Amino acid sequence: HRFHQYQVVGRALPAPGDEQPKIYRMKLWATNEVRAKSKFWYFLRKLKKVKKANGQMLAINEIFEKNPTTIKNYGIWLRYQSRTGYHNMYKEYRDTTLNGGVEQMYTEMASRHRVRAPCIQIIKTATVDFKLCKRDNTKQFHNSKIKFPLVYQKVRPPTRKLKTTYKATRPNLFM
RNA sequence: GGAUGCGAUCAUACCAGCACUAAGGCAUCGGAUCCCGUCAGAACUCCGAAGUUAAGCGUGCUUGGGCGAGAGUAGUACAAGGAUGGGUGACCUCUUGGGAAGUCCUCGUGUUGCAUUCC
Ligand SMILES: [Mg+2]
Ligand SMILES: [Mg+2]
Ligand SMILES: [Mg+2]
Repeated sequence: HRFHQYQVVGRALPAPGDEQPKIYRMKLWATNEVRAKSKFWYFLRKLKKVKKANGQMLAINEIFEKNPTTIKNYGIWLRYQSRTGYHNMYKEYRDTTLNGGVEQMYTEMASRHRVRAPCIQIIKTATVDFKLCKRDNTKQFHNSKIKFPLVYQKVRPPTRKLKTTYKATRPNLFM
């Protein structure tokens, strides 16, 4: 998986003023742990008033998909920066893991809106029952009798050893 | 709980308006020979001790002004380093660091040395 979910826990440095400071937790999506802790300290500085130099890092744990063999419907609420302004949007995805949905979200924002990873803030992630899905192209795959042909086959050899520059006849492909 | 003399800090001590104070000390106060002094014994100077706490000085009060400390403003504004970062540009993102100031709100309104002295 490209993206991992982590639970990061930290607090302000214990000082004689408090000596038992409040504990803060976040669920962040990053490619490894070092990038997860940096993004945590980014949000703690901007949302609370605790930055890394005044704070303590307590724990960091990776969250995993409970059932990576079923298909879930995944809603994502995000904040992104465009060329002119800030906007929030809701996106829906179908995947066996929420990791795949987050990778799907980042890829889609890059294509449809030319938005890079730094300019995106995941507000909220959740699993949505198929009865409550909102976006089209997610409901149409809720058909229990779903049937269709494969309209693009990608004719190719299997293991690159069987590749030849020339062939004696044109390929026959059908669907 | 007070004062006086000489101070330290130099508004938490200043300013404005009100109220009150035992003893003592300060002070107001009486006078113009002498020293001194002016248009003027008002001031300054000299000599006193009839009266008074009215003023001054001291203490307290005010949803007071100011001053001082907090909280908040706000991880905002700004700004050190990095990017073959975005954008036509103006500018703006992210990354490794630093980080303010009015309004608004809360609280406070001194501390203290040496000598002598009053309860
Ligand atoms: Mg006279
Ligand atoms: Mg009086
Ligand atoms: Mg005041």
